[PDB]
Amino acid sequence: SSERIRYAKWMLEHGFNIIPIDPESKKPVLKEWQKYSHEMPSDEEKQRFLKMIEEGYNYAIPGGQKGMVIMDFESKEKLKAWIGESALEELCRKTLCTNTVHGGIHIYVLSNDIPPHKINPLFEENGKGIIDLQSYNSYVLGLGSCVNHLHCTTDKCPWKEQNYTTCYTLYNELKEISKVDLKSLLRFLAEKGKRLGITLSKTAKEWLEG
Ligand SMILES: [Zn+2]
Ligand SMILES: [Zn+2]
Repeated sequence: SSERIRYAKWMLEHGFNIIPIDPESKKPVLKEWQKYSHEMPSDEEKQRFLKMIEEGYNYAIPGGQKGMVIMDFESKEKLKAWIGESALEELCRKTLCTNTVHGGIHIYVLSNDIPPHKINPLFEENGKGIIDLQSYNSYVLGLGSCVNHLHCTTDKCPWKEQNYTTCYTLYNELKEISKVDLKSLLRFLAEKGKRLGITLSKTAKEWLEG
């Protein structure tokens, strides 16, 4: 059927919980969705969730689950200039990467050492955050979810008030979320970005240096 339901089922198939997003509130259908970073909803809730998604609801994937976190970059073209085409392609060759509805890129990874607390933004350029690590108490919309930008009136949306719809799509091809050495990755990004005005945030460098 739809890509939205296919990918939602694919995440569940791999042991990751998902939660429907209410069409109106644009927030998870359950207020206490954070519990899904540590336990499953059970057969009942699951079927109910899948029905909402099949009927058209978008869905989200809570971070932190089984050591899975999502590096949420605001701009894909910026990352390409940042680490280079070769580095980006290799990274997305080894793990799942997706295009966001605003031109960003989500890189899903598994890590044995997840920050015990929020250290966002990870990096900044010209005094502003350009990437956030989505871990516990956060989520990202999943593949197939679509957003109509007509109601977006902030400068965070490039498509401000446009009668235009975009969706979360695969960067290249569907691939398993694989393990990465998070701290080693961040050091690579730090080294590559210094010559482009991209630097780690105070809290990020803190954790990175222990
Ligand atoms: Zn928007
Ligand atoms: Zn698999």
